[PDB]
Amino acid sequence: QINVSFEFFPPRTSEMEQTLWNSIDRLSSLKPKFVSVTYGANSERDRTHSIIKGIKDRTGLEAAPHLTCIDATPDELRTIARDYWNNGIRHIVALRGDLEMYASDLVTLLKEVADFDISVAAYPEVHPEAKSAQADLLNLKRKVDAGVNRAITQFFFDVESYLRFRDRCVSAGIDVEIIPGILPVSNFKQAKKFADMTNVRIPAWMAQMFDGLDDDAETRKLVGANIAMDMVKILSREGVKDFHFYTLNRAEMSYAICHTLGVRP
Amino acid sequence: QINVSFEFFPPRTSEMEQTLWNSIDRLSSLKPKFVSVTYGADRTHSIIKGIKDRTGLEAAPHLTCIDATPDELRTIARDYWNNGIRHIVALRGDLEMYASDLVTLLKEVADFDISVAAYPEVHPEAKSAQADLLNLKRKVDAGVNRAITQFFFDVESYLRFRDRCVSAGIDVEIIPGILPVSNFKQAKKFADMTNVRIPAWMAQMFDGLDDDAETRKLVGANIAMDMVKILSREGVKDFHFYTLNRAEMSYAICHTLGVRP
Amino acid sequence: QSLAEVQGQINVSFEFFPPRTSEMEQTLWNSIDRLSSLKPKFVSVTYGANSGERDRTHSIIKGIKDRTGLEAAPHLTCIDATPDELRTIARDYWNNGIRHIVALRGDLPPEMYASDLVTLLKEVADFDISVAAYPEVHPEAKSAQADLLNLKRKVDAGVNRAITQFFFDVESYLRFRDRCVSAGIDVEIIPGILPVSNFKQAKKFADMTNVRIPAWMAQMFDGLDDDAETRKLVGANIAMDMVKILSREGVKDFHFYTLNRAEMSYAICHTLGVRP
Amino acid sequence: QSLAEVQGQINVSFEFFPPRTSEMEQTLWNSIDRLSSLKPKFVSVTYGANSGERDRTHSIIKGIKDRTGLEAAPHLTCIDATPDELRTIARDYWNNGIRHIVALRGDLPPEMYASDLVTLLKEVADFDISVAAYPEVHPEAKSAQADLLNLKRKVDAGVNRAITQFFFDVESYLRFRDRCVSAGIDVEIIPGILPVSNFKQAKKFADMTNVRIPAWMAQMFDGLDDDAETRKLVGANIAMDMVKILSREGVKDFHFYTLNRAEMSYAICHTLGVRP
Ligand SMILES: Cc1cc2nc3c(=O)[nH]c(=O)nc-3n(C[C@H](O)[C@H](O)[C@H](O)COP(=O)(O)OP(=O)(O)OC[C@H]3O[C@@H](n4cnc5c(N)ncnc54)[C@H](O)[C@@H]3O)c2cc1C
Ligand SMILES: Cc1cc2nc3c(=O)[nH]c(=O)nc-3n(C[C@H](O)[C@H](O)[C@H](O)COP(=O)(O)OP(=O)(O)OC[C@H]3O[C@@H](n4cnc5c(N)ncnc54)[C@H](O)[C@@H]3O)c2cc1C
Ligand SMILES: Cc1cc2nc3c(=O)[nH]c(=O)nc-3n(C[C@H](O)[C@H](O)[C@H](O)COP(=O)(O)OP(=O)(O)OC[C@H]3O[C@@H](n4cnc5c(N)ncnc54)[C@H](O)[C@@H]3O)c2cc1C
Ligand SMILES: Cc1cc2nc3c(=O)[nH]c(=O)nc-3n(C[C@H](O)[C@H](O)[C@H](O)COP(=O)(O)OP(=O)(O)OC[C@H]3O[C@@H](n4cnc5c(N)ncnc54)[C@H](O)[C@@H]3O)c2cc1C
Repeated sequence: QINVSFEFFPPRTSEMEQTLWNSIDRLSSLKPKFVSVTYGANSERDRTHSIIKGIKDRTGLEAAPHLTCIDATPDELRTIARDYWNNGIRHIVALRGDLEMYASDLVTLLKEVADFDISVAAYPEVHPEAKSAQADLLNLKRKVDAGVNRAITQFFFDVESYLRFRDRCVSAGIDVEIIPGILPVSNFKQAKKFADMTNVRIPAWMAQMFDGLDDDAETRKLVGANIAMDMVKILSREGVKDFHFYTLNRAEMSYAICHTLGVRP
Repeated sequence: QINVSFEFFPPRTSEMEQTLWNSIDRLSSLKPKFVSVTYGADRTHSIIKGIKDRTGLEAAPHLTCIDATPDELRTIARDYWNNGIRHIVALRGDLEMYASDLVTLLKEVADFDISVAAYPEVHPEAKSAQADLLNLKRKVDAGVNRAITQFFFDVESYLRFRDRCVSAGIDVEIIPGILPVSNFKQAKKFADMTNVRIPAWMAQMFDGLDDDAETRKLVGANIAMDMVKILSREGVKDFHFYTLNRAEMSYAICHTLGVRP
Repeated sequence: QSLAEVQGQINVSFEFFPPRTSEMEQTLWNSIDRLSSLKPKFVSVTYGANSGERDRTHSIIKGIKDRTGLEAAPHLTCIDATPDELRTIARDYWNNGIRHIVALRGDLPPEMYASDLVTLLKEVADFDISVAAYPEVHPEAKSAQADLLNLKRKVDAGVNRAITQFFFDVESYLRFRDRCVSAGIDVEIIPGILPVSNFKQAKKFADMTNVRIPAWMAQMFDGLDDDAETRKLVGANIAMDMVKILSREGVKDFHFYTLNRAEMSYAICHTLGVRP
Repeated sequence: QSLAEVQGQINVSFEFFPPRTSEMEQTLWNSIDRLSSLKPKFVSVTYGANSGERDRTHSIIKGIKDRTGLEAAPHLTCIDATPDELRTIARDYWNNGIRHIVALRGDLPPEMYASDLVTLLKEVADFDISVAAYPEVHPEAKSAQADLLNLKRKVDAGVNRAITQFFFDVESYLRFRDRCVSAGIDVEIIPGILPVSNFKQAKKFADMTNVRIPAWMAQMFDGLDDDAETRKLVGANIAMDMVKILSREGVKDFHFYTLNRAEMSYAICHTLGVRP
């Protein structure tokens, strides 16, 4: 069967707060294996923790908060970890965060606290600060060996980048699943900003496909949905049985994509 | 590089009237090779002129052989030709004379640009696939510029037909008629009348979306965009869109084909 | 691997044009001697329609037959001659040993189409005949089916082979070859290969013939206007890749648009296993 | 498509050798000016071990720094010098602005292995260091694991990058790159590319370095001993294909064994999107 998960971010306005819960209600009927909530230091753990508790309380779904260790002391982290665990949060997305402690150190500290289910980040197009592609792979390996359950990739628009990366992970002896993070695109300007700051390559055919649509939201949605549906179709054919969606707190595109994958209520 | 045409139908309500004209405005900016208006086998003629005088686009009215005598047809044919209307979609008509007779008649009145219908999946009345094909050839041999197919969802069937056609000596392009589906129930119905097949994968694709208009449109746009993409790679450079008076889906599909303002 | 094993099973033909200067004349004969060592099935010499320089074409042909003993085929157009002239010209060729003709209509400056020329020629004698094909549709055709149907009409009049217009998108050719079968055309569809060293010139030919130039190719030649060497290396790479792919798809015949130059075509043939 | 979009994300480096004649000297500086316009991350100059011509190497280096302002890396071998000489030579480089060194052992005419040189150099200063790698195993290695383990030892001493021996079988490289990860080697494995125009010479280098030459390649150059032009076109095609494939597999860095010639490397870079 096909497994799916949805990623959300803490809303900063009443309007976005409403949008978020509407999307959670909608997407939850698809019985995702789990949902996660991002962390933004300048946009705090309490906002993240709050949403996580809300999801669990109203939907009963497994909710994984994203926890970063940059700027947090090991002692604080242990306290944080113990509190989430004692309150039913058994899945955590262990991250370093943007610059003392790397994600691998967080994974170790978390496993010392409890048998958490753990998800970590992987980069098909290499982390921007990595010493090299080879190093980035060895580091994911070390991170995995610390005790993780799965790796979720940064978004990508070149499906081949993902496939070659998966083969390299397998050759590297990394046994856990390399779940592709899918970014359905409706706002191309925003996606370009994301890709630029993450070293993700936006192929020419794609940039051309969105050319001239700056003020046409409806066409962007249709074009973006088509691109996303095609990508997951190719991934499925290539054996991918798990997908993680970067919903940006919006449900329509992801819901529709899951539908074409057979993931339905 | 790709030529596109948009088909509309006479609005039956005030709401649909507004919708049509807005779509006409929207779609016109794509400079289609021509637009056409269906004729229920009265208001068709007015819309054509309305379109012509409003956008300057070549508007081709549809004309049938239902409830019309050769004398009346020639009359209409003449009335149209003298009105700057030199392109006509010749059809027998939804139930005497066949479409082939209409074209010979029309050509007899003047050098008319003519579009006729083709049926990749065999016209319902036809005895056999071969008989219907031979019939198309005869209709074309009568003086047609291009054939426009009934909508379809199995690209394979369309392609084999296109192959059979040239093999049968038909010297015109078999332009695929594209039906962007946002309402599956309605399309399911259309297919029942037109004898068009709804592949299993398509039925499974829309299953459970009866009350999800939003997801239906995305799924539909995806199916149609994928279709024209496969078609374009097969050499097809002409598309006729059954817009049902709506602009957004066709507009978006055209965009992916490179047809933009 | 495949291109290596295919060595020895490929036929080739080279196309030349009547030189207009002493410089080009010397270049042409040098290319002829060099390419002759490859033992092409035949070579052909163009004739510009509406040029009135038909004397130059027949001249080069005789010269090639004299100097190399290879079968030389002149390109004959009909848009600029009458059926009687044509028959007269046809008779003269036959009696002089020129038994293979590339029957063409020629660009409009009509009364005759290539198919008429094919019929006319067959009435005169049992010529070996080659005709033009357009994977991307002849620019004047009303439709792709019409153009394709025209090719069948032409072939039915007595044609031994079709030689396509040059193309840069290999799929366009492969699809056309398949559509030719669907149309009942029974002759081999020989791809015409245009090795590119001068992109500006190829670009003009392309836009003049309705031939598409993919973006990746235009990208490859970008910034090379004043770099002839890099152009030749880039072009040879593109040409060699195209024939390798076509060869793997079954093509066993290639017609080269040499533009009177030998090096590029010579090297491409080499990679195809066509050597002295 | 892919090779087209990758344009602008590829780093390149060029390797030269001290000219032995006035002719080669002029050729070298011409190639340097031409290749300099491509803005390579760095260029390097070899030094024949046991040659005693180290003066020529440092000379060319200074000349390149003076004339182009590009980072120039000398190749330093240890099999023919003592630790003191080496440190002395190392100090002189550092004080003259030569902060990048290709640390090599050199062929046996021992007391030192490349890893010792890497340690020695790091004690003198914080040099940027490149070392040799062998996708097809160094000829003296007892086993592939030993050789691979040696590379790790070398890398652990303070290396910024590894540059492989040239190869013609792309899979050999891709597999090696993967085995390097399995061995815990954390530096990028930059493929060294040897464009071939002179096959007889490449053949000698190959058999001299344990590098394999596939049959299809040997087939491609068969019969071209006295045809330099076809050789260059055939070789450019092979080189361009190899980098296209490597580029699609993630390689973003290439080191070219130019043999002091610029045209082939220049054109290959062009197809990689590396332009002036
Ligand atoms: C699915 C996903 C979700 C994310 N969610 C968030 C979020 O909610 N909030 C947020 O702030 N950021 C988030 N990020 C972004 C992430 O925090 C940045 O990419 C960050 O720079 C690195 O985090 P990491 O967990 O990958 O760190 P690491 O795995 O530690 O990697 C970072 C770098 O250090 C190197 N490295 C790793 N381990 C070692 C080691 N032991 N020794 C030396 N070098 C090492 C790596 O090769 C790499 O270049 C997410 C990324 C993904 C792909
Ligand atoms: C692009 C397009 C637009 C259309 N627009 C309209 C519209 O505006 N209004 C409307 O009423 N309908 C419209 N139709 C539908 C059409 O009118 C019906 O399908 C109708 O059944 C008549 O078909 P026809 O025009 O194909 O005529 P024909 O080609 O005359 O008829 C088809 C049937 O008759 C048989 N046949 C044809 N010629 C002969 C012959 N000489 N002898 C014996 N058998 C023969 C064929 O095999 C076939 O079964 C359209 C169809 C298409 C594809
Ligand atoms: C291998 C090759 C070699 C060539 N060599 C030369 C040369 O030496 N000299 C020169 O001047 N040109 C040459 N040409 C170019 C060529 O002459 C032009 O492309 C010309 O415009 C058409 O020539 P054709 O022989 O294809 O004629 P046809 O096959 O007669 O012409 C094709 C055009 O007329 C249409 N057509 C055919 N029959 C009919 C009909 N009965 N009614 C209406 N339309 C019809 C076709 O579909 C098409 O658009 C060559 C082309 C090729 C591919
Ligand atoms: C990019 C590149 C540039 C080059 N430039 C030059 C140049 O300018 N001048 C020149 O003379 N040569 C040059 N060479 C050739 C090179 O010097 C030879 O291949 C040499 O024989 C080994 O050098 P190395 O630096 O790999 O040494 P190492 O890595 O020390 O040597 C490799 C050999 O010794 C074995 N070995 C290593 N450590 C031990 C140990 N402790 N005990 C036993 N065996 C061990 C290895 O497995 C292997 O067989 C170059 C090679 C490359 C790939």
